[PDB]
Amino acid sequence: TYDALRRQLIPSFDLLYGSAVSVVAMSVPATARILDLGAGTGLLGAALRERLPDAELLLQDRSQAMLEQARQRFADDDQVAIRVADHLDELPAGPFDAVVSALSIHHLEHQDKQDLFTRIRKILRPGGIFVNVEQVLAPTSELEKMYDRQHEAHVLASDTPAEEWAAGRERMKHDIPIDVETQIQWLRDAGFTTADCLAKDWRFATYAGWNGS
Amino acid sequence: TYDALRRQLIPSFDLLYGSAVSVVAMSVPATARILDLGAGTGLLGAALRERLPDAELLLQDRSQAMLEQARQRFADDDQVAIRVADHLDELPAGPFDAVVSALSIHHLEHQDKQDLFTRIRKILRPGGIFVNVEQVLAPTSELEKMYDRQHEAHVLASDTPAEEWAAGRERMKHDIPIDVETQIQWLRDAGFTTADCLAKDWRFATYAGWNGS
Ligand SMILES: Nc1ncnc2c1ncn2[C@@H]1O[C@H](CSCC[C@H](N)C(=O)O)[C@@H](O)[C@H]1O
Ligand SMILES: Nc1ncnc2c1ncn2[C@@H]1O[C@H](CSCC[C@H](N)C(=O)O)[C@@H](O)[C@H]1O
Repeated sequence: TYDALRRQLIPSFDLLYGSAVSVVAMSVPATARILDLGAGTGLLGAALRERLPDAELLLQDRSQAMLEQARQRFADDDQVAIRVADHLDELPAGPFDAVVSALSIHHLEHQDKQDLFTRIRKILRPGGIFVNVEQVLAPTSELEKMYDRQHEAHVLASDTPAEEWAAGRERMKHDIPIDVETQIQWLRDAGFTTADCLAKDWRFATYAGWNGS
Repeated sequence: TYDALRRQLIPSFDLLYGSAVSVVAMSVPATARILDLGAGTGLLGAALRERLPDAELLLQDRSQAMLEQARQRFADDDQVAIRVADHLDELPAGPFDAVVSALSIHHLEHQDKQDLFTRIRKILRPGGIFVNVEQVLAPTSELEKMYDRQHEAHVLASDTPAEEWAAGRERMKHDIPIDVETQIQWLRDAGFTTADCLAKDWRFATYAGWNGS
């Protein structure tokens, strides 16, 4: 039921999640070591495992309640660990072929977003990839209003239980998002050699950066 | 026939054309004057008319055989004119509230792309909007290969008659695409106050610029 509600709250869910799965599957070996930052119930891990049965996934998140949902989903998988940690805590050593994230880093202050991309590159092997599926701000307040009408169109066409869209609205007034080109530039500053926006549906986008390639 | 085959050849058709319709509908009045550049059989114009029944449409294209198809689709539509004209020819005076384009400007050399953006802004009213649904090149040759596997992934999942993808591959030898951020910078250079990439699916992207807003 949780899986259906995310599809309802996020436009072009398949396109954007899928694009994170595909860019990782064309960047990394079948036996890659992957870190999922703020994995929550571990949906992005799920999509990755569906593509890459032989990959070793570390799921990390500050919320023990969210990771117990992840643990449930991955009950009978041997190649899946869990790590209780804040994004601002020392990252695991790795190294990792891939670090992936969905809808988490927009909860950090801008400066801590720049400090995280630099620390993520340190635990990435050469040729490794960083993939973010992210809530982005429009570049002007006029466009932000258009972004909002488009997100709200998708939610209502999806027949979202109102109680759940009202909650959605409230979680969103603590968010600290930014335009997708500011974030992508920060990848370049942190030293990723190549950074690109792969797919986008107004307020949501999949971007990636590569360490060497 | 034709309409189904475009859905087959073009990932995220509904998202990409749809985002062109929706950014125009939130940018211009119901009675806006719209120019469709390289309108072809005039599928973008159709989408726009479905959304804006009181808008005045001018469909322009160098190919008279394409515009014959457009004339057929708009047989019974009184607010629809046609203009046979090259992108390099003097644009109609207008003014227009919107100038829209789908899968045409990528056929120009890069400097004639920059020159067209500049001439297009001159025929737009203040606060008018330029929208391009476009074939874009990745920023690296390695990513270009990935964009190509994603476009080829959709075509085969869409059960495309091979004879038609064959043709597709050849027409693509005369294409002069460039990455989406270069093009969007050129809107800013040509004097649009705001430019943004709305939606994207690897090799296809919807972007826009605003003349004053
Ligand atoms: N500073 C921080 N450090 C670690 N995790 C954080 C965090 N701020 C938020 N989170 C976690 O980030 C998650 C964002 S919700 C999205 C979760 C999941 N990846 C999905 O896409 O469906 C939550 O589980 C939340 O607990
Ligand atoms: N230099 C040019 N001037 C005008 N139209 C051009 C052009 N180069 C290509 N075109 C036109 O651009 C079209 C490319 S196909 C895209 C057709 C239509 N816009 C759609 O959404 O499907 C063809 O109709 C072709 O004649």
